[PDB]
Amino acid sequence: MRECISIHVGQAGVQIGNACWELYCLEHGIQPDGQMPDSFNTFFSETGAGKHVPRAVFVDLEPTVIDEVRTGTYRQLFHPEQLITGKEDAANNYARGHYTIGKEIIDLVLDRIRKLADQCTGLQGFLVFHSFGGGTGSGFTSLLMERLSVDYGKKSKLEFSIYPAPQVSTAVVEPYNSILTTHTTLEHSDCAFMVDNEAIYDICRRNLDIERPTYTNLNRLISQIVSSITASLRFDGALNVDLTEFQTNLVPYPRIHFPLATYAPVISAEKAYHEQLSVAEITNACFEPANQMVKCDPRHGKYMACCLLYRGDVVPKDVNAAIATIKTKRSIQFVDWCPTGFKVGINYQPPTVVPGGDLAKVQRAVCMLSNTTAIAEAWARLDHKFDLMYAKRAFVHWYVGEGMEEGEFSEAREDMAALEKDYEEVGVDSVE
Amino acid sequence: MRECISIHVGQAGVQIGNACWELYCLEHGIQPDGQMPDSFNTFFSETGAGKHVPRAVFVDLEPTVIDEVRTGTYRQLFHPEQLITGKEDAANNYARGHYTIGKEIIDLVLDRIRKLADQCTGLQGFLVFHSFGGGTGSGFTSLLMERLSVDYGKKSKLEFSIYPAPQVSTAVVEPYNSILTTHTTLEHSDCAFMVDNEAIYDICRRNLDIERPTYTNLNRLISQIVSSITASLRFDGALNVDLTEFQTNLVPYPRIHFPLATYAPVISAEKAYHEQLSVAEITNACFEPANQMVKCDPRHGKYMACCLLYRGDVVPKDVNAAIATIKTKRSIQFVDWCPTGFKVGINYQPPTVVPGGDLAKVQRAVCMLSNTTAIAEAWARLDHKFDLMYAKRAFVHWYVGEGMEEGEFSEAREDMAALEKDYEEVGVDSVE
Amino acid sequence: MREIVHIQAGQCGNQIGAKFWEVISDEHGIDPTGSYHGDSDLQLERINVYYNEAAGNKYVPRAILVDLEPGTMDSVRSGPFGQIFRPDNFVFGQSGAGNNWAKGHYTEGAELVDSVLDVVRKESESCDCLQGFQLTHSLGGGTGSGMGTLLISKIREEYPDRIMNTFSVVPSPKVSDTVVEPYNATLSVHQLVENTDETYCIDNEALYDICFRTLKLTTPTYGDLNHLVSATMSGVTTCLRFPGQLNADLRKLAVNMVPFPRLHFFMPGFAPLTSRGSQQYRALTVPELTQQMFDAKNMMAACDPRHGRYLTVAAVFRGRMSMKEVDEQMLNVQNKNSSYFVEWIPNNVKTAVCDIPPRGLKMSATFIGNSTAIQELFKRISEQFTAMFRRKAFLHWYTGEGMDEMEFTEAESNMNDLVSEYQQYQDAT
Amino acid sequence: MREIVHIQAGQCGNQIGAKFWEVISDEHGIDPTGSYHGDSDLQLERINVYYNEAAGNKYVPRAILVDLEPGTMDSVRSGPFGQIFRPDNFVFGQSGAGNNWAKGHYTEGAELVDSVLDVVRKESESCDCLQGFQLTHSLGGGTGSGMGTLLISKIREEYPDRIMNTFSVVPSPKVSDTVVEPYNATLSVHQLVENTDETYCIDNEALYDICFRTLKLTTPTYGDLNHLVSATMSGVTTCLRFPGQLNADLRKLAVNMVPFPRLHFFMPGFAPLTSRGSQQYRALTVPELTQQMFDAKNMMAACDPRHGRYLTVAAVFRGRMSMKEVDEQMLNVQNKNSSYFVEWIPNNVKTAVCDIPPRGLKMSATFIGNSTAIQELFKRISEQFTAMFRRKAFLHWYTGEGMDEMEFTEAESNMNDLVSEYQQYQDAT
Ligand SMILES: Nc1nc2c(ncn2[C@@H]2O[C@H](COP(=O)(O)OP(=O)(O)OP(=O)(O)O)[C@@H](O)[C@H]2O)c(=O)[nH]1
Ligand SMILES: Nc1nc2c(ncn2[C@@H]2O[C@H](COP(=O)(O)OP(=O)(O)OP(=O)(O)O)[C@@H](O)[C@H]2O)c(=O)[nH]1
Ligand SMILES: Nc1nc2c(ncn2[C@@H]2O[C@H](COP(=O)(O)OP(=O)(O)OP(O)(O)=S)[C@@H](O)[C@H]2O)c(=O)[nH]1
Ligand SMILES: Nc1nc2c(ncn2[C@@H]2O[C@H](COP(=O)(O)OP(=O)(O)OP(O)(O)=S)[C@@H](O)[C@H]2O)c(=O)[nH]1
Ligand SMILES: [Mg+2]
Ligand SMILES: [Mg+2]
Repeated sequence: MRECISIHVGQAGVQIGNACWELYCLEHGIQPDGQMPDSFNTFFSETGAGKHVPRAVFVDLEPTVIDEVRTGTYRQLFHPEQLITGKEDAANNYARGHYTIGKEIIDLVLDRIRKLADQCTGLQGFLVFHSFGGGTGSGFTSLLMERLSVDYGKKSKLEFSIYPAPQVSTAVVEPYNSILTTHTTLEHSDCAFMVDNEAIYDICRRNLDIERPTYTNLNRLISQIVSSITASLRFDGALNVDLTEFQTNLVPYPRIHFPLATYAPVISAEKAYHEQLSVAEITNACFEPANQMVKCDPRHGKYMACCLLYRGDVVPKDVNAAIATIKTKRSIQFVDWCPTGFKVGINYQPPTVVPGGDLAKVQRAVCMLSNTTAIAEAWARLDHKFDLMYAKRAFVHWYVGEGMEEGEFSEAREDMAALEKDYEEVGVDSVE
Repeated sequence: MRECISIHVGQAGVQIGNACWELYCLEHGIQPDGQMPDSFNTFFSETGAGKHVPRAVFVDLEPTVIDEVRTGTYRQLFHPEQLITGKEDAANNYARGHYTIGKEIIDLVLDRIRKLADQCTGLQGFLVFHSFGGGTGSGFTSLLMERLSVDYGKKSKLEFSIYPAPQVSTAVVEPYNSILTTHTTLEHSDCAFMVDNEAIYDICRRNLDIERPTYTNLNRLISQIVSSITASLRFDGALNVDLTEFQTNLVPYPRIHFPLATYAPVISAEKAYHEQLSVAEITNACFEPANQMVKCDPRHGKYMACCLLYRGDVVPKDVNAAIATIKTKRSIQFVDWCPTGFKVGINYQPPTVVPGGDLAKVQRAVCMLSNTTAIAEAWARLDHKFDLMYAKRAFVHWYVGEGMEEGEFSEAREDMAALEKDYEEVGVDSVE
Repeated sequence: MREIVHIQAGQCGNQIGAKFWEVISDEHGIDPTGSYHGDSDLQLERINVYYNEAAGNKYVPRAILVDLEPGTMDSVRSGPFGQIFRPDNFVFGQSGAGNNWAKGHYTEGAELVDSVLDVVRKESESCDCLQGFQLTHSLGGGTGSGMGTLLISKIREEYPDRIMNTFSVVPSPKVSDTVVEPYNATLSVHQLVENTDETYCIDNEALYDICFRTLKLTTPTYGDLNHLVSATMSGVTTCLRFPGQLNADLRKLAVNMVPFPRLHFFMPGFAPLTSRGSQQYRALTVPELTQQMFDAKNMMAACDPRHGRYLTVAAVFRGRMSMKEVDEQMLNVQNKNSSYFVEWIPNNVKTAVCDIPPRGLKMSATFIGNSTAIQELFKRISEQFTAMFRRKAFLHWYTGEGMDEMEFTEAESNMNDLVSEYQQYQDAT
Repeated sequence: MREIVHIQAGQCGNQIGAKFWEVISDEHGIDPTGSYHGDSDLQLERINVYYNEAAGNKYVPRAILVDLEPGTMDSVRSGPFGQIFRPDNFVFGQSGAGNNWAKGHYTEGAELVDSVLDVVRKESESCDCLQGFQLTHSLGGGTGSGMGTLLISKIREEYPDRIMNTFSVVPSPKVSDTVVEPYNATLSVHQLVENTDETYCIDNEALYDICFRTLKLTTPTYGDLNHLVSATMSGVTTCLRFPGQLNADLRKLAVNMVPFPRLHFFMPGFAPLTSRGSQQYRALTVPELTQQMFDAKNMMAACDPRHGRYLTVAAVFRGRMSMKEVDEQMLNVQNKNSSYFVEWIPNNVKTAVCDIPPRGLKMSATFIGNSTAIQELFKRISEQFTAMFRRKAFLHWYTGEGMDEMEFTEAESNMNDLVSEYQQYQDAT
């Protein structure tokens, strides 16, 4: 009787969520029409008749990709009041996402949410899926997450934001949106998870043996990560994990709260054989620097805390056998002040296969949610990209004339550099 | 064995009543020919043969829209003595409705009524449906309601008058009819209910998802309100309500007796799913300021008294659960002197669907009959519209030459402003 | 011997009795036809108290049903057990209340009461030795209140010695049915403190709590709510219709529970209460009945006895049980709760033991409790009363039926004197 | 007589008891329905200590189960033996812990404990002469720790004379479940040293060793791990539910094992332990039980007794055995291990002999051992504790629930004083 709604913002919000809600409907025997031939009380509010609806909110400022849902396969599955659309887009502007277009529909978005928390009773926390790049994923989320701390506050809020790549940047002004959206979400979102696109392209080439992935293949492996976290709600396990526990074990200080995810094993169907897929085999694939989903070599930095989730037929003894190996490897090191940086999670059910996917029906899977100091190296380049574009005052005039004071950049730069030195304190060891 | 006749005055009277008597004939298995293949003793006097007739009176000064009844579907259903017509119309004049054309047929209207009360024995009260705008709805009603207090007096008289809109005024001289018809009905009609057109247009667009409604779609949702009040007569319920109780719980002072109605839930057939329609879900939709049917934001004013009616399969326990929520919300406030401002009504039968309608076959429905101080804000603008037109003495000469002294405006303005300060006394709280 | 005439008044006054006569019929084994199809012999030994024997081996209840409209009376005769009553006894008016105490007691109540006092006086004479009357009504509405209190003013004048008790329904604290229920309460309570010998204050707020928390029911209807009130009502006169090892009656409950003739507002209690899934694991023995009664949530009044003090406690048990196992519990609740009882009345626990259980359950009990906890009840009415009276809101409806303002003063000032009386014995030495 | 009320707390606190009540049910012969289908007569002679008799020849456990979420409570009622408990006793919250000792003991623990102390106090009074309470929880999580220690602070205040013992689970040395378990340990240990009369420190690191090395199991689940802890728990009170030739109980194990009222942290041990392929060749006689206990690897604590010294040793045997064959072994382990025992307590071996064996095995034993070996345990916590506290990492989560830094100082300084006390008696003369 514990529930958790999910918000999806913009085109980054919807297309990730489409494969996600595809996966949830398969793991509970849910037809797309809502019929089915308890356990599933978490993500579905049951109607009086034999029909189920998700506890979902899809919001976008531009009505293009929303119409895929109202015409596609998953058409009769949603309440059409929950598919909030817009007329004009933010168009990669933080100002249009937060000031111009945001202040006209934000009341309609908040009003549908407060209807959802009333019919729930086990309201644990929130999920917001967006990107740092686009204006809707940056601006509209920044206005939304401020209202939640005003409204709810004590409920633990999570974000799977698409952190921008080091090199493969689709949009141009991503060093402007990503700084300003960080200066808002730092105070309100207690925990956020970063996943980069570029490393997934490296994973899809090297291990999936698919040279040509679309956004669909990226949306499958992200959807495994979402289901692997909320698995302790949808099924009983031997050792459960709750969404309030993630902000406890992964926030050592209230500024630095940016871990990163890695899913394992990632193998194809014709390569599903030829290896036994033991728990000790797959756990070395977790901490391997090549197999991560964020382009940050963790051997540059230091692991602050780690949170492992196992699902399937998982031996409780061999998990104790696996971690005893990794605490002895010299190549992986932890921070000096933290001796015990693990959080173990066991659940009985395996992740199923999506029909027409690429991963095979494995018996076990790991979602590594670890936090490191190696991510700060990515911040220094992104802040160095910010200083280059701002020095020539390029692309600023699009932002000034849309309800934004020019001095807001010089303030938001200083708090970012204040976050930059916060990693430098954790990096050094103890005194004496 | 308790009966209640209904009077319909003018084109506002008949076209509302056409959908209403359509709905009553469906909820008792009544063919339009009067045949049918106890409970229905309230609104029908049974003939000796197998044929039923309504206890209705349709009156209009102009014979246009009456001929729809004598030629349309409901043709053999009425006694043709009850369809009183006229030759010339009032034509949006209060004087022709009350002095010229009124004094020539008012005796024929009163004579048919006194035949109706003799064949009845459980005469409870009266229903008069008209508008403040048109001359027939203003003038002919004002002469009629005076005669009833002369004749009956102690019988409780109700009115569903169409209160004029703030902005969408079809007729031009509505600030002249609405003031003068209020100066007559204030003394005689103990209780009257206001319903505006404009908010129904807002309801039909936003929730019914019908961009193009005619007067038919407005006539359906008003007809639900009429059947939801008289449901305790036509069916036995767990907790009944009588037409003498409405003037008790909703008249705190004998001047201010103007509540306003709101029906809920209002959903379409393809949106009939995707929500469970619980009693706690629909009751928050009642006090929502967007869902009302009178363009007056209730958060501007204060709720004096409220009267809720539930019909269908209604849990008696959850009604106690629903009201316990609303007494705790800060956005809705009551007046300081009234601690206990609720009147609960439960009946077993649901409201049925009209064939070819838009609302779906729900299991429960609410008619909120609440009275507020927020309606006085509408009176101040309507009295300010009155002072503008009277200052230039425009449109007065049509009224002087039809049996009306010019000084009657200056008297009727003062009693209206006397009503205007009566809301100001109730608005302040107690002393010490 | 010792017959009782039952009177009903109001829509709430009707539906309780329809549930109540349903229970009493099964306690003797009376069919919905009206004949006898019982099994044992003690079912018929005291049948004459709530029934008059008719010919052809058929029995009729000694009931009187009063309402101002033909609506609620139509619902009673059409449901189950709608044939058991004599059709002459159904008195019904045609005007209707209007939910108005002024109309209930002066205008339309005075016209119909003459048609009631014929049927009342006829049923009193046909019995050998009348014991007393009991009335089921409410205080919120008009017909339950104004027509209700008018009878009690006329009953006591023609029969002073006969006892007179009321199963009224005091309105709830949180939700409120009638807007003018503070006017309805204060005018009715002023009549209850003159012509009633005791009062059983029952609150619907307690009934929604019991049916949800203890019975574990998702959608409890009034048929489940009004079922528990009838079990209390039957549990009061259960020693009069059956023999017992210590026989109490209405008069023994009158004198033992009333120390002073004003202080006669009581709260009930019932035990056991087993839910559907919880019925088999609970060991249903005699001390398990004791610890279920004396808490707050099992009372049918919406006031905790912890705020006040008890004066007298009646216990009416039902079933083949031993006295030592009863007396050990009744002594023990005095000792550890020595603060909650009052000091200057020693042995303030009245015990009554019947023999025959109700249907299905192997044993049962019925709690009657007097307390100073009800001073929060009347003050919550009295605070809401003057808050409406200071602005003269809703006043002209009562005034328009020929009622002076001095009536409200003599009603309300007599209430606060009673509240001071409960305030006096709360902190006495 | 001498009844015991069992309390559970946390997800680890639930699953042990579900395994534990599975064992106790088979020790008397109680079906998964709840009735009795046993064979002998001594099964029912002392049944009333862990059960209250209900009617219809059905029995219920005297259990109390507490967790902050409806998840783990749903798993217990849905598995086997999910019908034996009374459904009223399942107390469960809706907020959840968050794996936080601050939330477990101050914010949400304080709101739910009032709903627990009703059910605790009801089960205490219904028993004739209460013996004492036992608690199964953990120290790592939030609901096992904060909600756990809050009860023990409230149990001792309402019942000082009753004994109070804990089957906690101290976290392992190598692997670590909770990152903030040093904060969770130090704040919970400060409550355990005030309101508990003894503590049974069990480590999961020992359990993965025993199920792999001795039982020879490839994939041992928690059902195999938690099975051995229950056999220790049943082996402590095995002389209370059965007659014996030397009857010990909780109080005899209280006084004999505790020399000083602070030093009350104990380690358990179980014997015999035969694997599947190794069960027939091992001669299972009385001295073979003796040499299996006193080594390092058969302890359920993750600390070698060779580093420290024993203070008191309890031995609770089960089965028809001779005393001379027992006393020869208990004398002999004193002599050759004269260094490992302490000098200034002569005869530091307590012997307890039951009669009836557990199911299947012909005889059994249960080891309770006090030692100074546990000073390595708390110092390994205390070294990890200040290593996190010097940087104030993970501090604001506890601080944000209204908790001062002085609480951590008074917790940690009281720990090191206890560590110095074990350091004192290790090298005394
Ligand atoms: N993981 C993932 N990233 C995507 C997908 N589609 C787009 N992106 C990312 O989205 C970012 C571009 O921003 P958008 O989300 O398209 O923009 P927006 O938030 O919708 O707002 P507008 O600029 O108004 O369209 C880039 O970082 C892309 O990598 C997808 O299906 N999956
Ligand atoms: N709700 C509703 N209002 C209507 C309808 N038809 C007209 N009105 C309202 O009626 C008012 C105009 O009054 P009329 O009824 O046409 O005039 P009349 O009372 O017949 O008087 P005459 O024109 O002299 O005959 C306006 O406020 C219209 O909005 C209808 O079908 N439904
Ligand atoms: N216990 C109980 N109380 C009820 C029931 N129905 C209504 N009530 C309560 O009784 C009061 C309404 O009584 P009611 O009999 O209808 O008034 P009346 O004046 O006598 O009758 P009416 O003219 O107004 S329809 C309210 O306080 C309401 O909460 C019921 O089934 N059970
Ligand atoms: N012996 C044993 N220990 C267990 C078992 N499951 C978990 N543990 C241990 O208990 C601790 C986890 O207990 P847990 O009850 O879940 O914490 P909680 O706060 O009370 O519950 P939660 O809110 O966090 S889900 C860890 O130290 C873990 O190693 C089990 O089945 N057996
Ligand atoms: Mg976009
Ligand atoms: Mg007209």
